[PDB]
Amino acid sequence: MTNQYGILFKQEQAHDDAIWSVAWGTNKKENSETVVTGSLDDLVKVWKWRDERLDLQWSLEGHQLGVVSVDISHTLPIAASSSLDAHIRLWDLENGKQIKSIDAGPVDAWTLAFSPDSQYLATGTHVGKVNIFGVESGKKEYSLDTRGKFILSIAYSPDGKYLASGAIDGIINIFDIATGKLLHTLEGHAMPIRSLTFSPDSQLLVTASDDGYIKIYDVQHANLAGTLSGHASWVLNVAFCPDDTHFVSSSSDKSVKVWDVGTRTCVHTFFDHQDQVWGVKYNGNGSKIVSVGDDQEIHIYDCPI
Amino acid sequence: RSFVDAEVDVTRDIVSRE
Amino acid sequence: RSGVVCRVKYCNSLPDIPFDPKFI
Amino acid sequence: KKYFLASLDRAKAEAEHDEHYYNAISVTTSYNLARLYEAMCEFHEAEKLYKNILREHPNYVDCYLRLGAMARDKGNFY
Repeated sequence: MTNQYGILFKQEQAHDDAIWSVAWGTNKKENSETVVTGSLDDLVKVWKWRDERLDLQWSLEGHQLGVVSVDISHTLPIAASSSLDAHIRLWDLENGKQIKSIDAGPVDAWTLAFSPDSQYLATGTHVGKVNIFGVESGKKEYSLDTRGKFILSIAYSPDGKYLASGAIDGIINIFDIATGKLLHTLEGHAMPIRSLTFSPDSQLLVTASDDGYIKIYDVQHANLAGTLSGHASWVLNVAFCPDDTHFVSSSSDKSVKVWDVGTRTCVHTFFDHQDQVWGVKYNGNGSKIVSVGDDQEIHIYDCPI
Repeated sequence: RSFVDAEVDVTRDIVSRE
Repeated sequence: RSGVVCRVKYCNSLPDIPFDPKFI
Repeated sequence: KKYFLASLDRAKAEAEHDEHYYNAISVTTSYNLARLYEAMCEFHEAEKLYKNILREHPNYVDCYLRLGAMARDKGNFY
């Protein structure tokens, strides 16, 4: 059964307004793949991927302004979301109830990240510090200062050593989680970095910026492993494959590009979307890709393994 | 630039027929 | 005397220098 | 892209008949292909081709200006 890249499902009018984030999580006990999407229409929606179909499970409300980020836990059945009003909410995906809320003021809590143990939420802030909130505590345990401008994206390394941040000026900052010290401050790009990610082995750091370029870094030495181009507009999201030899990115040019880190060449491009593709993610085993954008559509793409 | 001055004629030839 | 804060600018921005492929 | 590559191939193929003329023809065709790569967002290949042209023909001003334009597009104004 030869396997090729190709769309498999397409949910139209998934949200009333633009979909600004997505997240894919796999739960062993339930053995059901879950997708969490946040949109500018102030709604979180929980769908279940079963029988090659998407079926809505929960539709959670509460966010005041647009939902900027939605994340899931790797082990727990928890999810988190943040709105444009800096409010953070935790949702129990088993029952679709709000576990707790964190009012991060008017400025803090831009974008969310789950720690590898799912015991913390890392979020960039307007001032230039990455605040950390206890998932169980619900309070700002501490913060790591960058002395930089707005932090647009946040990432957690799968091994938990470092958390990366990308600023509005293109500067990247890697912090050691154990000691909370700014390991590296890299020039990066000259345009805002809206999305950076780590490799499954925590060896590579892939960052995306408005200049249309995707930069690869070796976190061990923080050296520039390569630069990728091919997007005709802003790159809005990146996400690494589980197989660790591929990753996927999305852009304002309405396309989703899958790149090979080895050959450093885009191996596929999807043009299905009709507007800015704001989110792209891989499934647990790397055989599916979910993408969401301003056209209020959810697209699932098959992938060879 | 010593090598540059020797290439003036060649570049002029290139551009003359563009 | 309250309204959306937006200063309207009438702009005349010249195009970038053309660099089309050359004909031989 | 197909036609620019064919033009480069043809100029190379029939270069022995007249090397001097065909070298200049290939220079212009090479610049065209680099400009195309810029169009196709292959800025690494375009930059490498522009530098390759500039290395042999340091008087090609357009190549310098395209590198500067690409740098400016990157956002590196210096």
